[PDB]
Amino acid sequence: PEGLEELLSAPPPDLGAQRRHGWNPKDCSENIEVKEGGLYFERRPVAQSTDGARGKRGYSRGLHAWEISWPLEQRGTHAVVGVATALAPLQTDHYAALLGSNSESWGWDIGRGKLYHQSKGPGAPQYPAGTQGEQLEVPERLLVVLDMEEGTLGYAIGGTYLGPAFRGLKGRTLYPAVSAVWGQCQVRIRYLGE
Amino acid sequence: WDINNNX
Repeated sequence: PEGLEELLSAPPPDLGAQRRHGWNPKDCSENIEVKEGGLYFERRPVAQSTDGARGKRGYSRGLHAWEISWPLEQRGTHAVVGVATALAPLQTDHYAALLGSNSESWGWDIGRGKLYHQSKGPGAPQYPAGTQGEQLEVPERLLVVLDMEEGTLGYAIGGTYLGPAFRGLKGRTLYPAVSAVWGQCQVRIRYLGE
Repeated sequence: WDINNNX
């Protein structure tokens, strides 16, 4: 949080920078429409399909943080927030935790609290660890913190860092990513630096 | 109108 506090204390990137760091119309599922030049996306109502988007920008160095706004009524069965390399698939023909189900993506299921990386599903670790059966709830907004100096991926909720969910990310070029299953869900991304 | 708001 010292480097994070310095990042969040700084004036926030403007509309231009938020758009350049927002969702990519040319790197999202065929079932997703990117709106307002990257500030948000809308997933169209397609059955038995999990669909994702990637940010326009890949980070391999420094500290990067972005706010995801995802309404609770628009999450459905599998709402995953995380990162991916440029080769991670952005679509699958069933309802799943797509982001984190392969070697190229890392995600937190914000509905179940499970972490996914090269994961099928059963036995996925809980995040924060030790909270299984506590029926925790991730609010509408959440902060995603990627530290490429340390090679970690973490999350912050209400200005509180939960600690690193994933480690060993150095040498990779990682993009903000999500995977959604909800018909007409709108996910906002608000990049905050560095 | 499935579980994930898709009919």
